[PDB]
Amino acid sequence: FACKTANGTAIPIGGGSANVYVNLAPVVNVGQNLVVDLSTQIFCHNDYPETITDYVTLQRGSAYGGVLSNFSGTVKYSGSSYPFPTTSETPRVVYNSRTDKPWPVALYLTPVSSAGGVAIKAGSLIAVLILRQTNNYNSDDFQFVWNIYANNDVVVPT
Ligand SMILES: O=C(O)c1ccc(C(=O)Nc2ccc(O[C@H]3O[C@H](CO)[C@@H](O)[C@H](O)[C@@H]3O)c(Cl)c2)cc1
Repeated sequence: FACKTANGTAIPIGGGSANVYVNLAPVVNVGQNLVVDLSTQIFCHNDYPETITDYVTLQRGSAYGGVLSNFSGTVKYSGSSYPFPTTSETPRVVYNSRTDKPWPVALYLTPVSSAGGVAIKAGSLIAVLILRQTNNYNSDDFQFVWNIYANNDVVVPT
């Protein structure tokens, strides 16, 4: 089991870290959601699907910077939504193919009442998402740590 990103980096068997750079909507209004879709950013596969079934969760999602100070919201993982920043580990998604498969995570972030002007700065860390991979074969339990950065400013109009 290993993963790759839309920025051309990887995390191998056994886990590790990577940076992810996301283009964000430049304007998000109060009462609306900024969508941060990681399924177009992070892709993984199973290295021995003939025998082994891989299981993958979002173990943890944390907010930083302007997201932490100016937004609330949720994370959608494989069709179900949960609070973000996270308060539990999600259910597992099965990876059962050598073919790349997106990691089905998206953040839905809404600006808090006090937000205005530039609410997320270009280049800033917005989130850390921890993917936890196990299987039905051995005792492997690996963390793939995704540091999510904004590629651009996000403004919340007054
Ligand atoms: O035809 C043959 O002779 C043959 C075929 C296959 C193998 C084999 O044993 N292959 C093999 C490949 C990868 C393996 O582990 C990694 O990938 C799995 C599946 O994603 C992960 O769950 C796991 O955490 C880890 O990342 C493991 Cl334990 C085993 C040996 C011999």
